[PDB]
Amino acid sequence: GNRGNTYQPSRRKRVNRHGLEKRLSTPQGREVLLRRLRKGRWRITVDSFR
Amino acid sequence: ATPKKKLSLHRRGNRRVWYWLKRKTEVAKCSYCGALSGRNQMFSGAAGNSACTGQCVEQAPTPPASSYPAE
Amino acid sequence: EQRHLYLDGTRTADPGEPRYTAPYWVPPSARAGIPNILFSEPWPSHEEPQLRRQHAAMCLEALKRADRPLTAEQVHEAVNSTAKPVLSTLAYTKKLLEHLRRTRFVYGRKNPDSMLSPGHPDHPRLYEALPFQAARYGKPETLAAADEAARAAAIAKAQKRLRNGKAPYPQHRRRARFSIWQHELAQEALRELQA
Amino acid sequence: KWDWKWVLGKASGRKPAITRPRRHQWHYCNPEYDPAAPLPEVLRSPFGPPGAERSHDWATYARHLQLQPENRRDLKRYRARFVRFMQLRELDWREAFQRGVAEDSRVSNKVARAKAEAQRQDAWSDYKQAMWQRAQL
Amino acid sequence: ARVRVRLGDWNRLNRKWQHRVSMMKTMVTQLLEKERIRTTLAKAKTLQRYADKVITLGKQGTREAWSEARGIVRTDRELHKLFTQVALRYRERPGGFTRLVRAGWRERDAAPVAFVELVDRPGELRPANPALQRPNPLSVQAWIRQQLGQPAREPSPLLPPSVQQYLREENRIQQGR
Amino acid sequence: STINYLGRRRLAISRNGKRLWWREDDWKKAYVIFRPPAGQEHLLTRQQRPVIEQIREAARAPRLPPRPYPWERR
RNA sequence: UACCGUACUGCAAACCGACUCAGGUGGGCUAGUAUAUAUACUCAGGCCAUAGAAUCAACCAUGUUAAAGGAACUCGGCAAAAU
Ligand SMILES: [Mg+2]
Ligand SMILES: [Mg+2]
Ligand SMILES: [Mg+2]
Ligand SMILES: [Mg+2]
Ligand SMILES: [Mg+2]
Ligand SMILES: [Mg+2]
Ligand SMILES: [Mg+2]
Ligand SMILES: [Mg+2]
Ligand SMILES: [Mg+2]
Ligand SMILES: [Mg+2]
Ligand SMILES: [Mg+2]
Ligand SMILES: [Zn+2]
Repeated sequence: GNRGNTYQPSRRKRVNRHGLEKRLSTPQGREVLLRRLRKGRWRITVDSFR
Repeated sequence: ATPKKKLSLHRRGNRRVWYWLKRKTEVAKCSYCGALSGRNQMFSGAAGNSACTGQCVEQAPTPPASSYPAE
Repeated sequence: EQRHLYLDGTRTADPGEPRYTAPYWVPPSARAGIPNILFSEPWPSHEEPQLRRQHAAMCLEALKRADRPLTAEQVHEAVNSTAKPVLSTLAYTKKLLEHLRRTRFVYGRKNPDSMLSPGHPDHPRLYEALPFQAARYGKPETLAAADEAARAAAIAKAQKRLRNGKAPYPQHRRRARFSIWQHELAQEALRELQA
Repeated sequence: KWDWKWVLGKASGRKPAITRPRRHQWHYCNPEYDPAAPLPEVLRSPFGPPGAERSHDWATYARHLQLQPENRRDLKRYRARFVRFMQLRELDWREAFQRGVAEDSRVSNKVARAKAEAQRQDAWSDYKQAMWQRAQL
Repeated sequence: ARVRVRLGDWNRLNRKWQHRVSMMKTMVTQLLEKERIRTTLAKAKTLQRYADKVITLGKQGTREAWSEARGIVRTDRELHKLFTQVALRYRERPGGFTRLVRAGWRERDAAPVAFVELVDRPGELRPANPALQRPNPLSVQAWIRQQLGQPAREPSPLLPPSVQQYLREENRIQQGR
Repeated sequence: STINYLGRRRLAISRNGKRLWWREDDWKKAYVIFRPPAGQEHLLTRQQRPVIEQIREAARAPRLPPRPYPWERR
C-alpha cells in the first residue's frame, strides 16, 4: 500500500465541507470566518468566486 | 562508498586526466572550400558540406551504358 | 493463343509449370553461357490464373455432361476430347480436380479393385460433380447426423446453463450494419447491372 | 454536403480545434458548411444513411413503449436505455462505414498490384524479344 | 555474448535475430530500389554481405531462386528489377557488386556513417573495373591456364555468336507453339 | 445560438518577477442567423460528381502528417 | 419552447501520488479462425517521442539447454524442474 494520495478531489464534498454555508451554520465556524477576515485573507472560503 | 574529505584542486586535476581528448595528428584539407576531415571520409556535397563547389572532384566523364529500365 | 513449351520440349506448358519463352530452341550444352532469364522467366506469367479458371470450368462441364462417377483418367480425356488443346498432363487435371473437391464443387468416392486405403493420396478417386457448391464438405446424411448431435448438445448445454443462474443461450445486443457506404455501394451496383 | 477528405481525416476542417465532434457539431465543423442551406430535421452525422436524417427516432420509443405495456414500470430507466441505444447506433454506423471502406480498398489495391505486375512482365517480354531479334539481325 | 566479429559471422546490430533479418531484407529492398543508401558502418557492412548473397540468388534465375527471393525481398516492383536489370548487369561479375564510402558521423548520436552503393551503374562515384580481363594468348597466364585445368572465361556479349547459328534457323522456332 | 466563454488568461511579468495573472471578463458569443428583408431574397446565391467517387478519392488520398513538435525542424 | 454543459484529456505526459512517477482511478461497445470476454494469430482502429550508436569484458538480473548421478545441497528439496 503506497500512501500520499489522501486527497481524492470532489466538488460536492469540497463545497459541502469548507464552503460558506457550513461555516455560517455554526457559531465557531462564524468566528473562523471572522478571524479569516481579521487576518486579511483574499480568499475567504474555498467556493468564493465572482 | 562515500568520500571522507573534500577533494583538493590538485588531486581533482590529477583524477580528471582520463577525461581529456587527444589531438589528431593528420587532417585532409580541400584546397577549394577549405573543408577539413579525415583522409578516409568523403566530405563533399553528398555528405555534409554546404561550401562545396564541386572542384574537389576534378574529373568525372562517363557517358556510355545500356540496360532495360523496369517500368 | 495460349500454347507454350515446357523447357524440356515434347510437351506443352500447363498453367503452373515452367514455360520456355525463348523464340528459338537452343540445347543446354549450347545455352550454358547465356543468363537463364533469357529462356524462361522464373515468375508466373499473369495469365495462368485466368487459364486455370477456364481449365477448371471445362473440367467441371465435362464432369457435368456425363452424370456418371468419373475418375481422373476419363475426366482428363473428356476435357481434351471436346475440340493437344488443353490439360497437357494428368497431374494438372488431378490438381484442378482436388482444388474443385476442396472448394466443395465435386466430391470423391472409392475406386473398386484399386482401393489402396482411400485416404492414401495415390488412390484414384471417382468424381461425381454435384450441381451447386455445397456449404459443407461431407456426405449430407452424415452432416445431418452431426447437426442432430450438435443440436442435442446445444439443448443439453442450455439446460445445464438453466440449472445454474444463467440464460439458456447467450443474449447479445442487436447491431446496425447499414451505413452511407453500403447505400452508395447499392446505388453503384444497381446502375452497373442496369447498364 | 460533406467534405470527405475531412471526414476520413486527411484534410483540415472548419473549426480545427474540435477534432472529434459529437452528434451535433458535425454540421458546423464541415468545411463545406453553407449558412444559406436549410437545417435538417434531425441533424445527423455522416457515416449514417441518407434516410437517417428527416426521421424522428422517438417513433421507436413510443412503439416499443406501446406494444409492450410492461416497459412502463421504470420509465426513466427505459428512456436512458433508449438514449444509450441512439448513441450506440451512431457508433455502429461509423464502424460499418469503416469496415466497408477498408474492404473496398483491399480489393482495389489487390487489383492494382496485379495490373502493375502485368505491365512489368509485358515490358520485360518486349526487351527480351528485342534482344533475340537483334541477335537475328 | 557469442563472438560474431573476430570469428567471421553476421553482426548483431543491437537487435534480436528475427528483427535483424527483417531489417536487412528491408534495407536490401531499399538498396536495389534507390541504388545508393546511407547508413551506419555496422549496418553498411552487413548490408554489403547480404547484397552479395541476394544478387547472386537473382543471378541464378531459377524458379527456386525466385521463390526464395520472394520471401527475402519485399517490394515485388524490385523483385523484377533484381531478376532482370541487376541479373543482366552483373551476369559475369565474381562478387563485389557493392562499394562502401565513409561519410563522417550523424548528428543525432555521433555514429559513423557510410555510403553504400551498387557499382557499374550510371551515377556511381568511382569507375568500375571490368569483371573479366580478356587474356593475351601470348602471355604466361594463358599457358598456366592451359597446362592447369582453367577455363578461358573471356568477356562476352549478352548473346554470343555461338547461339547465332541456332537462332538464325527458321526450322528451330516451332512457330511459338 | 449562444456560447458562454471564459475570459482569456493574461500574463504581465513585473519589475521583480512575480507572474501577475489576469482574467478578462466573461462573455457570451451569439450566432445569429438572419433572413432576407423583403423581396431581396435572391442574394442567398449558392455540375455534379458522384459521392462514391468522392469517398473513393478521399480514401486513397495521402494521410495528414503527424503534428510537428515546437522544437522540431521540418 | 428559455438558462447551464458542449474545446481538449480521460488506465493517463493533462486525474490522485513533489515528477513526463512501472503505483491507484468508475461505467459501457465490439469482428474471424473458434469455442468461453481464457489462449495463439488477426479485423475495425491505434501505436512503434521523450536517450541514441556499435561490440566478445568481468560481474548482476531474467531465461534456454546440458553427459553420469540425483536432496548427496541446505536450518528446512527454499528456488527451479515436474503433473
Ligand atoms: Mg492493490
Ligand atoms: Mg499531500
Ligand atoms: Mg552479455
Ligand atoms: Mg520470434
Ligand atoms: Mg447551449
Ligand atoms: Mg494501470
Ligand atoms: Mg511519491
Ligand atoms: Mg502513470
Ligand atoms: Mg499479435
Ligand atoms: Mg525509441
Ligand atoms: Mg540424462
Ligand atoms: Zn572542397
